[PDB]
Amino acid sequence: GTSMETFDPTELPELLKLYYRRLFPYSQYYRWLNYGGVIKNYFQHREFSFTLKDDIYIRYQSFNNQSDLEKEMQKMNPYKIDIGAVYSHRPNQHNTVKLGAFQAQEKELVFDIDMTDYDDVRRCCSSADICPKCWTLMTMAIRIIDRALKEDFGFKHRLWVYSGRRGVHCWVCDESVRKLSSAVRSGIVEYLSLVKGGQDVKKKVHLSEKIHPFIRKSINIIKKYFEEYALVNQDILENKESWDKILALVPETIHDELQQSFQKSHNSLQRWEHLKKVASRYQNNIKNDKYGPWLEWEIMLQYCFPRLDINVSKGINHLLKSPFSVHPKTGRISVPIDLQKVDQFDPFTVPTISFICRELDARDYKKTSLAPYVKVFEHFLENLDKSRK
Ligand SMILES: [Zn+2]
Repeated sequence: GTSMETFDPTELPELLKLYYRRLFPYSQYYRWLNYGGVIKNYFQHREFSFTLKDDIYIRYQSFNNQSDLEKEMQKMNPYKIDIGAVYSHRPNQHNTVKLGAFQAQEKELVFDIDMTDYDDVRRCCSSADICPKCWTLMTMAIRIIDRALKEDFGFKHRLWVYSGRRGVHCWVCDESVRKLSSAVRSGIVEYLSLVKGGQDVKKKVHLSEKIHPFIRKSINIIKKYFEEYALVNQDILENKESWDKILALVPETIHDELQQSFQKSHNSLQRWEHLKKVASRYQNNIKNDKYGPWLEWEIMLQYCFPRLDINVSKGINHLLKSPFSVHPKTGRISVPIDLQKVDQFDPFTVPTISFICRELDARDYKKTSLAPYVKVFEHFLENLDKSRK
């Protein structure tokens, strides 16, 4: 695959200047972080962090209103913009605050799903690269996590954003969610988590006998993709070097039976069908006479289910890349992802700052390929607006 790295980043300053002057959607961005103006000082107490040239960054930047933010962004033309928590005081006054009183109080619940966490189950790309094959992992992650957040937790205001390179972020923005404690956020991650363990750990998925609906519904999403993704594109049972990795996920007592059936068959599709049958006949507990799909599902989960960094989601003060910021090393915009078109999302066609600046002079983002992504954002804002009395 490819890491999408910009070959010549010396173009970035003049492109950023144009982007921040004419294309960055300031009015919509402020409408987001002002949250209807119904909490006093909510925008003014938000931390922003700007990264400049040479990875030099400034923390605890804050702004009075939309005009202020516009002017500072156009003055500093940052390479990166990170959004942090809403604080007890204006961040840009935190040094006037007596020690201990400056506290992060609220922030969106965020997830950060990164392709490198799947390195142990990708056959297509080296660690730093992505390709059209492994991007399906992100498609599944979005569907699995968005459905749970929406249906199981009742979170209504969920913004999925491209990372600009190798992953996706989710911003959960409900007012009740912004107030949740670190402990509660950790509990949400634990509910959503099924793949656990480092490279130290060979088998990373262990299912209980009793199936919770979250596991069933997640498996059912994976099943829509698994044949094309895992058996065709990844070809996970192509040969012994690869199918041995799967046998390491199932009891040793069925390896020989599976080894021999893998050698008699000719493709990953056939070999998966044998695995499902042998697995469904394994007696997990010599006591009872109960059989089922747990091994099959554990394999599918280990290969297809997202890995969730609990630190990202539990920290109230965590800085995360801003929607509509520019990835300095790829040029790609951190665009919102239309959930209704998740299967059509291609990171390789996400607008770059170079591309949309060329479109601009050939007035407004509506003249450019950024426009449909602003409309996705606007729908998210409309749903937030509808929720307020
Ligand atoms: Zn790949």
